[PDB]
This record gives sequence, structure tokens and C-alpha cells, in this order.
Amino acid sequence: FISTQGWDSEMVVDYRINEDEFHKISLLDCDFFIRKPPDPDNDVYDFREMYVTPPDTDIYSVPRVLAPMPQKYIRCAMSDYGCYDVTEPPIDAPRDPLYKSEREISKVFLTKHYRNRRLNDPEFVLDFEEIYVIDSKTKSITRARVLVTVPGGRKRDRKDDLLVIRDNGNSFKIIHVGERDDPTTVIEREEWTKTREDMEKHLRKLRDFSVSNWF
Amino acid sequence: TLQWKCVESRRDSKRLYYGRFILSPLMKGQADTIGIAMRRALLG
Amino acid sequence: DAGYLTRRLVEVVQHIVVRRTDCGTIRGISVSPRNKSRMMSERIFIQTLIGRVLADDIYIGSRCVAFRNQDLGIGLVNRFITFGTQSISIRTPFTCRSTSWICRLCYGRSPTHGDLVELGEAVGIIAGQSIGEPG
Amino acid sequence: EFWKRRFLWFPEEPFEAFKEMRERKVFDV
Amino acid sequence: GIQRDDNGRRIWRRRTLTKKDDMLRYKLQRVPFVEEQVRKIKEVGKVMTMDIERLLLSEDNRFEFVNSVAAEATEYVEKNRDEYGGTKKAIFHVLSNRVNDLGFDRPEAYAESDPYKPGPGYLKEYYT
Amino acid sequence: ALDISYEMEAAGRFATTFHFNCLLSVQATCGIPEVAYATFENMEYGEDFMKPDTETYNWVIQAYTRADSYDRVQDV
Amino acid sequence: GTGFNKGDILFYHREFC
Amino acid sequence: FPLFQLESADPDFYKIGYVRRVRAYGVEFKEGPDGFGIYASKDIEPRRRARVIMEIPHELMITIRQKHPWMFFPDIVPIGHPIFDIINSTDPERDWDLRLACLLLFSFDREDHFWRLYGDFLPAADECSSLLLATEEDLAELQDPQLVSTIRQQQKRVLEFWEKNWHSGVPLKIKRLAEDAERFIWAVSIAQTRCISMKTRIGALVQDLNMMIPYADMLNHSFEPNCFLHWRPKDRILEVMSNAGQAIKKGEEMTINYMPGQKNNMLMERYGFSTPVNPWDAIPFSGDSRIHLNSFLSVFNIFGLPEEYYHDSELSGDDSFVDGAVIAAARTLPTWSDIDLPPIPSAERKAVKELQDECRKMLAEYPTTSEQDQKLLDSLSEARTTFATAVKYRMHRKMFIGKIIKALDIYQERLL
Amino acid sequence: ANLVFHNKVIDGTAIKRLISRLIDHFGMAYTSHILDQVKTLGFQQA
Amino acid sequence: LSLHRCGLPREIAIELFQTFVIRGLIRQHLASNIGVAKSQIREKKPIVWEILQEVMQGHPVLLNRAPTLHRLGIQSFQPILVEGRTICLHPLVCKGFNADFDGDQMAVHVPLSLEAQAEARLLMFSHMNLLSPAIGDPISVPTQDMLIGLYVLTSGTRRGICANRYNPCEPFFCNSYDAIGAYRQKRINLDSPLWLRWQLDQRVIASKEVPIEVHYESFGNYHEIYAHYLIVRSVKKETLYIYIRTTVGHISFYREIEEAIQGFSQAC
Amino acid sequence: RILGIPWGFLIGAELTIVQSRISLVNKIQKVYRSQGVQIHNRHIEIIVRQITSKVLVSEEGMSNVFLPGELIGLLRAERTGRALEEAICYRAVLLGIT
Ligand SMILES: Nc1ncnc2c1ncn2[C@@H]1O[C@H](CSCC[C@H](N)C(=O)O)[C@@H](O)[C@H]1O
Ligand SMILES: [Mg+2]
Ligand SMILES: [Zn+2]
Repeated sequence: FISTQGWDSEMVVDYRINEDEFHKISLLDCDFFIRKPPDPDNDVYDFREMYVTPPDTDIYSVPRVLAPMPQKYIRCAMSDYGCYDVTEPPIDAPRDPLYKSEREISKVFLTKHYRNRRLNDPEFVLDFEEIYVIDSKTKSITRARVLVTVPGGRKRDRKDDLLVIRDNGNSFKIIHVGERDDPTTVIEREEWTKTREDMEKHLRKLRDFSVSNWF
Repeated sequence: TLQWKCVESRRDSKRLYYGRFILSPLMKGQADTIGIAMRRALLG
Repeated sequence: DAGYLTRRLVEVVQHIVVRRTDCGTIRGISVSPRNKSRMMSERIFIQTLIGRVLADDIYIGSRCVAFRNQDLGIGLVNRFITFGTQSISIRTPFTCRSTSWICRLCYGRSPTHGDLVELGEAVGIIAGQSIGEPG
Repeated sequence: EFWKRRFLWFPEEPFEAFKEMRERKVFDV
Repeated sequence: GIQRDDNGRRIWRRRTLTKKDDMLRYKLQRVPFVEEQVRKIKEVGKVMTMDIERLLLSEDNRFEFVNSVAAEATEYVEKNRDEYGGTKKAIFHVLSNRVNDLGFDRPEAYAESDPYKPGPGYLKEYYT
Repeated sequence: ALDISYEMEAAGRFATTFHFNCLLSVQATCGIPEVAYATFENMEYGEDFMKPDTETYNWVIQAYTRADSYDRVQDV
Repeated sequence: GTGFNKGDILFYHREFC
Repeated sequence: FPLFQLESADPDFYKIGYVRRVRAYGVEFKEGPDGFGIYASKDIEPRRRARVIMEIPHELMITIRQKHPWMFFPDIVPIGHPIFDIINSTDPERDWDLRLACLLLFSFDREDHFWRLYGDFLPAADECSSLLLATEEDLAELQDPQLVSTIRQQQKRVLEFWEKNWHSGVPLKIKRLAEDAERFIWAVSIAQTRCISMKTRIGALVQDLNMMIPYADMLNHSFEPNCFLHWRPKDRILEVMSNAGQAIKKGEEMTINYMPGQKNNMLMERYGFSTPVNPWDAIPFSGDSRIHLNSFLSVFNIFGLPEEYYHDSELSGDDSFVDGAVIAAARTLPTWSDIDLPPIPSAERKAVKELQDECRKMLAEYPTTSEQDQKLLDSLSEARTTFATAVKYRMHRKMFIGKIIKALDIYQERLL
Repeated sequence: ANLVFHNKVIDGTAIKRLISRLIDHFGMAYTSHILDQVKTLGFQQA
Repeated sequence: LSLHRCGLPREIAIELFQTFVIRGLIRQHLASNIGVAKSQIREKKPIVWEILQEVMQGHPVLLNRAPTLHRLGIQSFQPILVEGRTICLHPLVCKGFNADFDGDQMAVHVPLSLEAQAEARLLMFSHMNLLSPAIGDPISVPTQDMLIGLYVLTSGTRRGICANRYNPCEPFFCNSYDAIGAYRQKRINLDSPLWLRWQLDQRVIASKEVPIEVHYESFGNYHEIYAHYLIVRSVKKETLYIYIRTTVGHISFYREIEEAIQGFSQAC
Repeated sequence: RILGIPWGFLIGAELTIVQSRISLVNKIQKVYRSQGVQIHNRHIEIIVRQITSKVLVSEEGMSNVFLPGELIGLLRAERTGRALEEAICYRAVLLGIT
């Protein structure tokens, strides 16, 4: 219907949209709306018209866009990004819960299907070079800076690549599936780096630190 | 005379069986040694 | 010295027993979170208010969020802190209409039993022992 | 009524103290 | 909502959950290795502690509860003096009866013995 | 009267100001103000239907002003 | 605590039959 | 030797409660064509005191203060929600059901609320027996203009409230609560048919509440019930207690008294049903012909004061005739009493003949009879729940009049 | 039992706070048995 | 000992319960009169102890240390017969009595009337006095040796430079019982890291942080790697697998508390 | 001097006692909190209430109801203030726990 492309970044529109034709993407700080063309899979997205609202509110506003957006309908797969908030709420009434776990979603990744193939397609693979990032804190949407290391360039076998996301959803890198790292290796790398820096900070205050070795 | 008997048995499921066994009369210190050896044998 | 102090502490309040459900008082000690002379520490604002019985209704806008003669839970206190509730009126031992006994509402929740204090409880001796014990 | 009209840390000033008691709900008309 | 399928039988819609509750799968699971723990709890008499706590959930005043239990035990002893003081205690009988009056089955007066006593004269030596 | 009032409250009907005034009508002439004052304290710090009225205050004052010994001016 | 608040007709008259 | 020798409810119905500290003892939930009900899964032996049947935790209820101001326990409505503004504009005296309907819709829209799951076992619009869902055809079979007028006024009030508060400009969080009018009408019907009012103490606060209580609204109504509701304040639990010393056999339905001292018309107005053994039903007699109250009570063994008439059930032995209908007759028949003055039988014959004439005139005033109404119910195959409810209501009134006639006959027979 | 899964450490402050929350949630009869079991576990690992 | 029990020497118990032992002797016709029963008690006959052990069941006693500073300085316990001449005391009630085992002594009292026994059983037992009246804090909290044991049990893996000598450029268990069994068979240590398959909701206390690294596959499945757990999700399915990185110690602590709760529930 | 009939004695005693109770609890709690001792405010308020519950009949207030220097309760003094005008003159007194 309407074309929000090129409009203001944080202005509030003067009408209430119909959410039956939109993709409602709910994050921690906002609910994100992207126009949904009809489809049995409901995986088709139209990025020309987008809106951002505070969570559970019908005061619509055009979101801030930090990168060029698609013009033709593209089929995409949605995956959220965030943390868990396992708290111990105070026990007020009888049988009050001992803990409370919630999923604080801060980023939503929209990854294009390769050639807009369907999930039921036996040749379905994901196109990791086409990822759009939705940020709750900034109420914005961007395109991911994807770095490709697997040989092949533009033309390759999409079945053998693996995407790695680091740095709070900012680093996107494509590697071969063979060189995937163990979760233990990732955790140990982070622990080793942090503890190495902490130990060097602790030992720096000794007056023979300049004539000492690490081992 | 020294005798043994099963004093309890159950089958909660097909992969969970329980049993309780007795051994008496015993002299002082024998029961602990028998229990330790039997537990090691049962577990490994 | 503490043994002498404990005996005098128990002595002065040995006769205080919870003997009524409600003395019928309307007075209430006012508790304020915001004071322009010091930024109040929320930790002190909580532990003192827990277990107290409100002497007056609390309103947020046109909605009543806490009623008179209602035990102050920790959820209500945080709600009071979350919004701008500058006045809280509570029923304390200072507000009871007697110096020979106290009622259930002016005392508050039981120190050990979780619920409101029960009739016939010798809260005076417990008060005297609680202060003199760590001496 | 005359005393009610005249009635209108607790500060050392007597009328400031009266106003404080009115605000702290210690005493009122 | 009324509909008969031509044979006198009335066909009606069954009510179903038709929704997902994640608390069902995660909560209806049983620990398998508490046989000795349950047996020891029964042997030492913590079920009576649970019963005492349960009885006080319906009492406004606990002192009144204690007085009523003592009065009922006194009536028990006065009516049948010879039945109490040994393996049966009057207060335990009162507590078991008050628990049983709620429909919860309990052994009478929480009276239990050791089936493994090696004949008369042998006394269990407690291991401190 | 006291036995019947105890039985009435045991049966589930609590005493109101009427029954308490009836009881005070006899306690006020016993020569001991403490009995009537105990009844008055029971009434004053109780429920709404037990609260004293003019007749209750009159009974307690009459009990105190016609005491056998000691001074009761402060109490009145 | 626990001390608070002070803690024959129809006989000899049956049917003769 | 062992070798030689109504349907059960959906297990998830009790399982969702059970995982949330709901406990049912000695009873099982069974579902039939009429609706859900609670029945003793075994023989509930009579004990000295009342027995615990069910335990419903407070946190699974939807309760609102019965008196102004409106505070909800537990507090599910957030501060600043427009649903509070919708609730707060209601009439404090008569609009109690509207507030409960608003709370029900709000809870149904709440993702973590329990009633989002329990709401799938409530009767639907085509299964609820409330008269707010009845059309003009069903109300025409009540054969009572007053009840029809009351139902029409209630429907008008509900629709007016919905139109006033659910117009075009309402926010989306409010419009989705009730997109169309019949959704709110069904919410109000559920509130009216399942609300329980009680005086509950929470902590130190004692107050009256209008409560939507799961697993306790499934109990059915009776004027001689075997169960009652008791609130346990210390742990905030509502207990369903069977009467002390009253034996209950396997398969016997567990019932409570929804409201004592209410005739069939009020039951139809509120819960959308009526019973033939209502001991408070009234039949307007002329009052010129009167019988002896004491003899009528003694013949049928009805004892107690006028507000506690009860059949002894011992001297009768096997007389199924004496039931709540006879008690209602004794409470409604024109009677005279002169302490110990005996009645002359001759005057009693004339009085009962005149009263029977009045009863037969009343039966003739109805276009149809009760037996033909039962036949219509048996042959009924394509009618709404309210249709059969109205048919049963008029049939029960006819049965009550016939019971009065038979009681007068046997009373005049046994007077000698 | 909807117990949270502690995965960092149990010190003196944590065990005192955990017991207080268990009393509020489960009551003193349940927590009394939990204390007996935790007492053995702490002794058995020391 | 249980939290509601104490141990009494034979001499103290036979002195305190002497009249009840006399009643037990006479009641079952083993003593002709009071004098004969007392003579039997003086002779330490072997049947005196059976009657004493029988009559001590269900009859509470009151213990008391000397400087009674608060009301928890006297508590009620269920006495049992222990060998020796010392009073056996539970370790978790020592803080309330302010008692340590370097020479302290206690006095024992026997409630006689039914009212006193009811008061002792229903008001003074330790399992109903877990909170201190002063501020409401727990009084029966594990201390010292138990606290050290719990601290060592729940002290997790060595991490970072304390785990590997060089910069890195663990078993998987289906259920906690498998991990504990492997620990019993000396396959793993108390603090060696392991991955535990989790089939409940996310209930592990951890820092509220985004995944360290997300391994997204072109087929749709992606692995989210956190500091203490791994979560496998897919876009085609609604499946969600959780693996917790922990030790045998955390598993043991959680299982201890869970089994205590479940066993107490099942025993009732 | 500002207020005459009992509003002089009543309000003066009320203001003195309200200020005394606040500072009495603060000083006691400050001493214990400096030592790490945790005591609820209720226990101290039970003790202070007995400290600040009496008034002293002034040396010039003489009648047949009270005598000068007599130690009477605060609530009794205020109730007789509204009911009599017979020189009910009193001032708040702080009593030690002994
Ligand atoms: N004794 C009775 N006879 C017929 N209907 C009854 C009844 N008692 C209650 N009801 C009906 O049951 C409703 C109360 S909710 C009770 C359970 C309901 N039948 C269900 O299946 O969900 C009321 O609307 C009323 O119409
Ligand atoms: Mg020592
Ligand atoms: Zn009070």
C-alpha cells in the first residue's frame, strides 16, 4: 500500500495500520512491523512499508533504516537473538515462583532463502550473504556486513557453508562447515583471553614485573 | 544361622528395578566390610 | 552490663501482650521516600516497611493500589517506589491506643510465623530478648 | 476556632513545626 | 448444541486442551532413588511433622489448636486409660484422627515397631 | 445471663451492644468498677456491632462513681 | 500464649398384647 | 479366586490444575451431554469432621472487590491499562457481571494467565444455558412474561455496555478483547453462570469478592447439597468440603448450593436453569381456602422452624413422595394455626378440594401439559440449550403443581 | 519442585538466602527435611 | 540425628522417666507393686530398658543451655536411648543454643501433664522454629564444615589460564544419573567440565548475556553458544535442545535438594 | 504562649513526644548498625513506647483530678484535656527503662 522508503527516521504516522497484512516482530524495546504479502508459508516479506511501535501499542512510526532495503518480495527465515533473564523474584504470596525465566530478544535476523526457495523444496538452502538485522535498542533495521572465506566467490555450493555470528550480532562470517569449532573450544577461548588479561593486570603491580616471564 | 532374604522388590518401569536385601546375624564389624565390598562389586 | 541491661529491657515491656485484633486507631506514622536533604537509601525504606499494616488507602491516579488495614508486602513497597508515592501511613506500636497491650494490626506480621501476629503472644518479652541478646 | 486559625527533624520555628505536623499527619485542625 | 444421530444417541463435542502447556512435560517426572529416604522419613516420624503443619493451616490461633488437642487427648485418656502410655500415645492418636478426619489415611497414633528385632530381649543400639 | 450469652456465642451468634448493655446493667451495681470496665474494654476494642453507645458509657460511669473505695475521678 | 483468655415414660406402659 | 471371577473427562483438564497445586481427593471429573460434573471416584466414608474434596489455589482465580473501589486479587491489571477505565465506569450495584466479563476477556488475552488454558473447558455459546444467549423464540417458551422482560432488559444492558465501550476508536489491546458483541455477551453469560461471591481474608484484609474460581464452578447446584465451600486464609486456598458425617457413595455427584432461598425464576435468570424440587417455589393462591399447617407437617414428617423445614427421612422409610416439592407446598399453601386447636376433617376436605380446583385451573391456563413437554424433549433433535431449558422450566412448574395436588390428596386421606 | 539451577557457587550468604526462600515457598516442614539432607551433603564433601 | 531428635544417656533417661517405667512394669504384670518395680529398676534388669525405650516414644523433653539469651536457648526434642553418658545433640541446633562441643553441658526436663507435652510437641520443636524472632533470619543454617563442603562441591571448573597451559587456538551425558555414575566409577572428577542434556525449561542462573558465537547452518539449524549452555534451534522445526555445561558438584547439589523435596512429598 | 487551653499542652506534648520517639529509635539503631547487629524496628519501638508514654503534671496545675508532679499517662492526659478545663497542665517527660 504505502511506501515508507526514504521517509523520516523517527516520525509518528497519523493513522493506525492493519496488522493482518504485516509481520509483527516483537523485541525487548519495540514491536517491528514489515508488510506481509499473502502466502501459505507466510515467509514472504515486503520491506517497502515498515513500522516500529513501542511494545503492545498501536502508535505506529516509520523505523530508521541504515542500509538499502529490498524492493522485490523476498522469502526470508526469521531467527531472534538475545539472552535469558533468569531472576529470583521476591516471594510475596504463598506458592510464589522461586525463579522467573524470560527471553529478552534484542536482535532479529532475517536471512533470505536462496533464490526464494521454499522450506518444503528438497533443494532449500539459506543465503547467508543476504541478512537483515533488526535492533530493539535503536528501533532500526540494517543489512549485515557478511564476510565470506569459503572458496567459490559468488558461485559455490551453498550446502557446505556455515555462518558465524559474534560481537553482539555485529560480526558475520561465512566458513566451511568442516572447520566448525567446538562449543567447548569457544568457551575456553573466551575464558583464556579474559583470565590472561586479568592475570596480567594483577601481576602488573609487582615491581619485578618488568623483569619477569610468562609461562 | 547366617541367612539372607529379599525384604522388598519393585518394578517401577521396564528400565528401573529396585530391591532390598537382608543378611543376619552378623558379628561386630562384619556388616560394614561386607557392605563396602558388595557395593564396590555392584558398582564396577 | 548486658545481663543487667537485658533484665531492665525485659522488665519494662514484660506486660505487653497481643490482646486485641484492632484497637480502632486512625493515627498512622507517615513514611516518605523522598527528602530534599538526602537521597534515601531504598534498602532502609524496604526492611522497615515490610510487615506493616497500612493506616490509610494508597492511590495511583484514580486507582486504589493498596487498602487500609492491609499488610505491606514487598511487592507493594516496590510498586510504591516505582511510582511517585511520597506518603505512606502505617500502623506501628507508636500508634496503638494502649500502653499496657498491643493489637494485631498495630504490631504487624509475626516475626517468625509469616502471617499476622496471633492473639496472646508475649511480644514484649520477645522485644526485650531480641535487643539484649546481641549485647 | 481562634486556636484553629492560629494553628495555621521538626523545625524549631513553632509555626513551621505546626505545618510539619499537618504535613506529617501528626496533628490537624 | 443438541444433536442426535438418528439412533437415539446424542452426539456432543468433547472439550480438549487444544493448546501447548510446557509445564506438563517438565513437571510430571519422578525421582527413582528415594526408597531409603522415604523409609527413613517414615521411620523417624517426619510425616507427623508434615501433618502438624497441615493441621495448623486451618487454625486462626495456634494456642487454641494446642489447647483443643490437649483437651481431646485428655478425653481419650479418661475414657480408655489402659490403651495409652505405651506403644499408643494419646496426643499422637489425636493428631492421627484429626488427619484421618480430613480423609488422609495414617497409621493409628503413628505407632510403628521394628520387624527386624532378633527376638525378645534384644534392644537396638543407636549409632550416634 | 453470662452463661446463656457464652452459649449463644458458642452456637454462632455473637453478642452485640444490646447484650453487653444488659450484662453491664448488673455489673454496674457490684461495687467493683473493674468488672464493668473489663466489659467496656471488651466492647470498645471489638467489632462494629459490639461498640459502646450512650447506655454503655452511662453504665461504666455509674460503676465508677459509686465505687466502694479509692478515688475514681481520674477514671471518670 | 496457651494461658491467654483463660485457656421415664414409654416404659412400664408398652402394649399389653 | 481372582482368576475364576457419562464419560471420564479429558486428563489434561485436571493435569493443568494438578501441576499448579490443584488437588482433588476422592472425586473424578466426568463429562456428559448436559455438561461437566464432579463425582466421587470411590466411597467417601463419613468422618467426624468435614472432609477435604478439592483445593483451588488463590493465584488461579479471577477475583474483584464486591464493593467500591475495584481492586483485583491477584492484581493482573497493569497500571494505566484502559481496561481499568472500562471497568471503573460501571454501576457499582448492578454492573458486577460486566466487570467480571472484562476481567475474563483480559485474562483470555493474557499469555501467561492460567485462564487462557482453563477457558477452553468453559461451555461455548452453543453449550451455555444462560438466558442471555436465548433468542426471542426460546424466551417465548418460558410461559412467563416477567422472566422474559427481565431477560430482555439484561440483554439490552449488556449490548448497550458493549456498544458504549467497544466503539471504533478504542485501542487495539481493547478491540481484540471483544471484536464483536456476541463475544462480550458470552463473557457476561459465563460470568453470571459461574461467579462465586464470598467473604475472604487475605493477609490482614477482610473483604467481599466476586470470584471466578476454576474447578469449583464445575460443581453442580442442589438445595440439599453434600458439599460446601470454605476459604482457608493462611495459605490462600479455597476448600471444597463434604458435609461432616454425611456418607457419600461411589458415583454420587458432588453438589453445592449456588444460592439459598431463591426460587426457580431467579435461578433461571442467573444460572439459566431450574429444578423441580425447589423448596422455595411459590404458587399464588387466593388465600380463601386454608389447611392446617401442623397436620400437614406431621403427615409428611416435615420438622423445624419455617426457615428450616426438613424431611426426617426416617419415619418415611421409603416414601420418595416427600421431597423439596412438599416443603415448597407447605411454605406456599394457605395455612392457619391456633397453637393446639385441632382441625375438623370436614373443613379440610372442602379446603383441599378448592385448592385442587385452583391448581387444576392453573394447569389448564398453560397451553400444554408436562408429559407432552417431556415427550417433546425426548423427540427434540435440533433445538438450542435455552430451548430445552425453557421447556424444562415450564415442565418443572407443572410438576410442582401436580405434586401439590397429590400431596393434598394424600394429606386428606391420611388425616383420619 | 521448580527449583532454580545454581551453577556458580554456594557460599554462606547464598545458603542463608536459599533457605529463607525455601521456607517462604515450601514451609518449615519441607525446609526442615531439606536442611537435614544438605547437612549430610556438606559433611560428606568436607 | 534427625533435626527433631536428641540422645539421652540410660541413667538420665531412667531417672527422668522413672514413674513411667514403673507404670510400664506394673501394667504388663511384670511387677507386683510399686516397691517391687522400684527394686527391679535399681537392679538394672534387662526388661527395664525395653519398657523405658517403649515409654520414651512420643514423649518429648526440653533441652537448655546455661546462658539463655533468647527463647531458642531452650528447645524440645524427641529423646532416644544412646550408649554412654553424654547427651547427643544435632549439629544444626548448636547456633541457637550458642553451643560448641568443648565442655558445654545441658539440662533436660520432662513435661508431665498432657497439656505440657502438647505444648512442647506443638510449639517448641526445632522444625517449627527455623526463623529467629529478632529479625526473621534462619537460625538452622549450615555452618563451618557443612558450608565448606557445599562451597567445594559447588566450586566449578578451573577456567582460562588455570585450565589450559596454552591458548586453545568434554563428555556428554544423557541425564544427571549417568554423570553421577561415571563419577562413582572414577571416570570424571568432581570439578571436571561436562555437558548435561537438559529436558526442562531454562532455569540455570547465569549472566544475562547474548551468545558468544552462533553457528548458523544453511539447512536452517543454528547453534547458540553461551558461557554455560548450548542451545540448538531450527527454522524448519519447533525443536529446541538445551545442554548445560556444569560439573558433578552442581548436579549433586541440585539433585540433593530435588530428591529431598520429592522424598518428603512421597512420604506423605 | 501561642496556644492557650489544652491545645497548648496537648500540641506541645504531642510535638515533643513525636520528635523524641524518632530520635530515640535512630540513636539506638545507629549504635547497633555500627556493630553489624540487625534488630527489627518493632522491638525498639516496643521499648521506646514505654519511655515516651507519660507526662508530668506541672507544678502549678492543682485540682481534685490531678496533683502537681503526678506521673500520668499521655492518653489519659489528653482525654481529660478535652473533657475538663480544671488546670490540666502537663509536659512530656522521658523515663528511663528503670
Ligand atoms: N442441578 C442442575 N441441573 C441442570 N443444570 C445445572 C444444574 N446445576 C448447574 N447447572 C448448569 O451448570 C452451569 C454451572 S457451571 C457447572 C458445569 C457446567 N454444566 C459445565 O459443563 O461447564 C449453569 O449454567 C447451569 O445452567
Ligand atoms: Mg563451649
Ligand atoms: Zn493498635
